Amino acid sequence: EVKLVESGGGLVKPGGSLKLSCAASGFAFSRYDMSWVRQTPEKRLEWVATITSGDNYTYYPDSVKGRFTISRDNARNTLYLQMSRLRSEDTALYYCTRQGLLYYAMDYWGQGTSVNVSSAKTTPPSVYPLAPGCGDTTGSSVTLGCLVKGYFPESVTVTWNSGSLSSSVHTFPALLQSGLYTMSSSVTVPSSTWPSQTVTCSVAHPASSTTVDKKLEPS
Amino acid sequence: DIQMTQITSSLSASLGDRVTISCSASQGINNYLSWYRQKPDGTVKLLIYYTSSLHSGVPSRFSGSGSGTDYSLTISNLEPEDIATYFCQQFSKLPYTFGGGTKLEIKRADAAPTVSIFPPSSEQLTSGGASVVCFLNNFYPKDINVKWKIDGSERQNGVLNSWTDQDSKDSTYSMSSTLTLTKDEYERHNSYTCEATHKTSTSPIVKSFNRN
Amino acid sequence: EDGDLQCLCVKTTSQVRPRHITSLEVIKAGPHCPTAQLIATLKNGRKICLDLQAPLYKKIIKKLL
Repeated sequence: EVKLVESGGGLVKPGGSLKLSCAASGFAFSRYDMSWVRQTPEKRLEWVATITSGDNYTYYPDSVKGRFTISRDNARNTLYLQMSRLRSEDTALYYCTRQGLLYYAMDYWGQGTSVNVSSAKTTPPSVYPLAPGCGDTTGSSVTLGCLVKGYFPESVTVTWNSGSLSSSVHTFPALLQSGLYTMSSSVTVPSSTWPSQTVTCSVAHPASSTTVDKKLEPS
Repeated sequence: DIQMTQITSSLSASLGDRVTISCSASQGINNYLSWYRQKPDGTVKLLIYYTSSLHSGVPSRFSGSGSGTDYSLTISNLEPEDIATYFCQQFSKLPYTFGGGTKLEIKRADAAPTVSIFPPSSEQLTSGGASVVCFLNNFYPKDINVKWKIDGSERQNGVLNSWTDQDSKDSTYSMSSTLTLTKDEYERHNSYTCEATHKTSTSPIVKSFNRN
Repeated sequence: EDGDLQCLCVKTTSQVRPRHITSLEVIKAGPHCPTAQLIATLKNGRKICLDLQAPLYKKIIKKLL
């Protein structure tokens, strides 16, 4: 295999610095043009840097000129991307890649080291239970849930009844509102078996070292 | 800069089908296009280079084509390893630009959403906030629309909508509509309604509650 | 189309007498020429571009790369 391990990715405060690394293995690294590409949270791909294998030049796009500084070390078989004066926009997943040879597309890409970039400090989640209020429509199935407000960094993993009622469950992607993350999770069960049975949502957020259980009480 | 336009954000195709996935370019590239595939989780891997030459270790069903500004990747007899996003790059000149990406999802017989509405919990009202939540679960296709109505007149102000990936289990999408409100102005109104327009019926499906 | 720089070898031939070729330069793919090329330089002095689609190509991939 041609392999590209990447590292150095992490959380950084706006206007900060960080140095990404990309370890190469499975080819003559010195005789290959190397590049960096990033995937925005939005999702899209974005070219970031390239460097000529005849040691020569570096090429960047307008969006990051002068701030970013690609560089290699053929001795180590390692490619660095020296970032500085980071921004909100630079929040993305950064892949190192291999151009080259006959047709100059990126033929091999690494796993991808991540670069979350924000000013927010770690915060455990508020957890609020979601149960149907008042109107007794009941019906033959019933859906419940758990709202998880005001947390950071995104990483929360909501599970139900120790994954007992795990089919008929929908965990939604976390949107970012007011500098902090917000997500929810719904779960559906037979109408009969709820009010009687214990139904607990367990919200683990290992970033803040927390786990918040919550039983769902009727109304 | 070359604007690389991949027109279909996502597209529906039943397993074992033939799929065409188009990528148009702002200016003439000299069939110096590429194709990439990104497994929902995994790395991305080079599929086609030039315009049609396949990378090593790529199945035979993948075949690229095109000339000038228009290009296509095409996959005969689709296999479930191919449910993924696909990207076209060009490398004719700097700066290297990619496509928007085309997500590949599996067609099922469109089903309507089971809509549930929830008032903000007492635990949160103590905190001094009020989030009205509306789940719209197990439907198809992804194309869905939501109206929030306080006392009969709509509001698009504190809304936030989060959609799921296509359920690996049963090929149905589900979404979550959160109406974040200041807890005082939550109590200045009584009727909270959450409408949902979908392909499966003409007039919308409505779930609501009052404060009493 | 605002003409950027181009490849030296935009078009090629497989058709040439190897008896004529005194030398052979190969250059990689680059940002200023997407396809790689190779330049056969003849006895009389001309240089020519030879096809990488033909099996003159398996002596490239290995050769430089």
